[PDB]
Amino acid sequence: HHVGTFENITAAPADPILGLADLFRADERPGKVDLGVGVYKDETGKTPVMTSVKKAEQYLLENETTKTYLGIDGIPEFGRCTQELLFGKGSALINDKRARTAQTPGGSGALRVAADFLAKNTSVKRVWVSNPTWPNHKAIFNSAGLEVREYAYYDAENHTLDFDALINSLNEAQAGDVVLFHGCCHNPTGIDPTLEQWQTLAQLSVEKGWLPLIDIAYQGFGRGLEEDAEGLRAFAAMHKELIVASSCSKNFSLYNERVGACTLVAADSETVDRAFSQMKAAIRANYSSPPAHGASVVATILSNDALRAIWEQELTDMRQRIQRMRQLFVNTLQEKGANRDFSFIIKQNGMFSFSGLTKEQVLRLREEFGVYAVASGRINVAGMTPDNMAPLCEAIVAVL
Amino acid sequence: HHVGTFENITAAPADPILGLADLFRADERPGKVDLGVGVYKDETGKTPVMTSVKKAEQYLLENETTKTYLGIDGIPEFGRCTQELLFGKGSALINDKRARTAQTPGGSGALRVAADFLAKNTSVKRVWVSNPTWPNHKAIFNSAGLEVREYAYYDAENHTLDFDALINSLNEAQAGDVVLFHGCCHNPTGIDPTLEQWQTLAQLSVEKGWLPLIDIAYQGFGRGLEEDAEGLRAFAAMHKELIVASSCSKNFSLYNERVGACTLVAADSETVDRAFSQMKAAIRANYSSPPAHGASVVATILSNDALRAIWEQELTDMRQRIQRMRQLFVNTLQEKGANRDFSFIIKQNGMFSFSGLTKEQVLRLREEFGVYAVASGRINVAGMTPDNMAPLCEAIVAVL
Repeated sequence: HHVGTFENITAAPADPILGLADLFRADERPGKVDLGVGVYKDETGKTPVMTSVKKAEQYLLENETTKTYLGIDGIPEFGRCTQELLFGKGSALINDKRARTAQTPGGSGALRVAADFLAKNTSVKRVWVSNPTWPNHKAIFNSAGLEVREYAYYDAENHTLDFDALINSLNEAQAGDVVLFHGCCHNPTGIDPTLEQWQTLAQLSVEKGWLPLIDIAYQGFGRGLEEDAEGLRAFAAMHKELIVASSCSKNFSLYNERVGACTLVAADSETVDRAFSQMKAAIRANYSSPPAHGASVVATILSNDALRAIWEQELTDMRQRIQRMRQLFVNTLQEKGANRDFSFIIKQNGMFSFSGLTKEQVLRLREEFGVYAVASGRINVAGMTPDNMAPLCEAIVAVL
Repeated sequence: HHVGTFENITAAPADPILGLADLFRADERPGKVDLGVGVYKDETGKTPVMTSVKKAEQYLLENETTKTYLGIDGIPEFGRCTQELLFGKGSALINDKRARTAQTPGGSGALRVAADFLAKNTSVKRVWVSNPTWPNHKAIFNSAGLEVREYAYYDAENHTLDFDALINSLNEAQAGDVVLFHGCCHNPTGIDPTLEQWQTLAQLSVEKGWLPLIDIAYQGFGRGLEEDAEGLRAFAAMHKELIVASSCSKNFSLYNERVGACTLVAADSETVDRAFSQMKAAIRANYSSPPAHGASVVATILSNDALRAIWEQELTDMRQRIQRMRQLFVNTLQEKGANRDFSFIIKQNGMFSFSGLTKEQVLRLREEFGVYAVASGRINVAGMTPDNMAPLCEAIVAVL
């Protein structure tokens, strides 16, 4: 009698991330090198569960007596640790009780909740992100009906943060707009503002009146836990309102447990309470309450001196391994006759950098050498090991 | 100057549940009875972790070697088990590859993913739900810009399903609409269509051409795992298209791990694959990928003969305790002089029923007797025990 509701739906475009992965799997050649992954890998090319996380999970197995619903905002202790880690022990923001935190399904969940909150309860209509940025920013903000505009950030030819370009392009951003910044380890460029630059940005936001949103997914992967929050804290010291979307997917290697938070900051407790009540409403209309396991693991670790120390040591090992691969990469290319300077790799932090390779070189690297990078030329330095570095570099030299 | 973006936010109205819970916890009377809870409770008033679940969690602790991201649609084995559980092994839908399943953060997440998917990819503008229905249904669909309309369902004076009024009120639903049915254990009335009524409803849906969405959160809490899916399957045999939002929160006592799924069904494999590609985009724009822990617990239990037998016996005990409390409630009311027919309670399924008490009687019950129900008069028979039944029923008889 009646035609289907699904019949006229059009096929989505193929996901290039998934496409590249499928390709890699089908490739049977033994010396493959995967610089296209979006996760940390160790020196054996695995992504193990942290020791601190295994121990916390064992503790939970032994001690949990119920799985009953967490409240909309999740585990309160996770909320408190999050705010301490973000703003620092004895922060005036915390003291003044100006921050509210909801545990969310990852930083992605945090970004979506922020978007829905903003769309339904404020006059925000536009969100500014850096060119380039994390691939899923646009879709998340558009899904809530928010326009996404790009500001100047990376100078690709020169491998630098073009600060003057950044400042100038943001002059177009009005009070009523949101401006998104990566807390540290900018994804995918690996280049962050200096402190002084963060301070200039914080000052500008106060002057122009726009609302800062700090997406911080790599705390501890740049210079260290406290240093990586310095930028966020520059904004907190100046702007009376903030949104922070934090993730533990990477700094705890808890990717698949979906562990993060959305933190609201306002001028005072009463004001943040009103705002945060509406954030709770956006969550309720989404996934209702967040998943316990991952966030409980994090709370367990941070609340326990011994476990926290073990976690900090592993994280430090991970930050340092990435820096070691950056250094080794640059030295090995030079040793292998690269007709070009790659020292910008040393000036960058986190897993990702733009290699500067053309899409044709990327293609040739995969087809001829089984060396896999993203078509943008993005590379994940954690995909490098002391054992794969030499062939990797020989391949790159051969395509220049 | 630049005023606060949040400065002027109007607060969300308080969740009356939270106020009532505070009252309960502050109530020092030794005789208080809590019938307002939203989860299963055993005879001791606890919501324990199932044994099958603890065993699976030990297996995961001992055998998991990574936390890297799941794919957008979750664990494939969790998808397969879900489909077999819903449609039954050797189902023509499965054989024919007409179904695609995304693991989601709870049944709530699945409902939200379904709403986003529909709003962005189809002509659906309107969703029909029972009066009454699960309280969060309206918020979720509204958040995607879908209008929510109510169809006739419960006859509160007589404690029945007014099937004739249901049918008639659905004459208003149009070919392009969605109509949502509770799979079993209607929440909060506990009254489900009979199989014959289900078959009639499926026929009607083909005749009118609206899209059935089946919300199934209590499979196994009614008469049994297979019997509880009868309604859904009657729909599956008739209507070429379907959406199913399923949950493991209650039947695995996994509430806070957020384990559920959204399943799409279409006329053929090509069409569902196409639709499902768009559902994935909806997830990507939300929380990106689902949490592993709870779903992996479920997949581990259902994949292992021994674990499965342990879980089914645990669920059976739960189902049967709920039935005993319903029977004891009815008989104890008679004993204490109700003299009003409460037999409807025996004809209902799951832990919830409308007691039929007025808001005045509810108030009196709490204030005078420490018996707590929700304002709607919803009660949870799992808040009942052989030990609190007598005073509970005497309290009720006294306010009649």
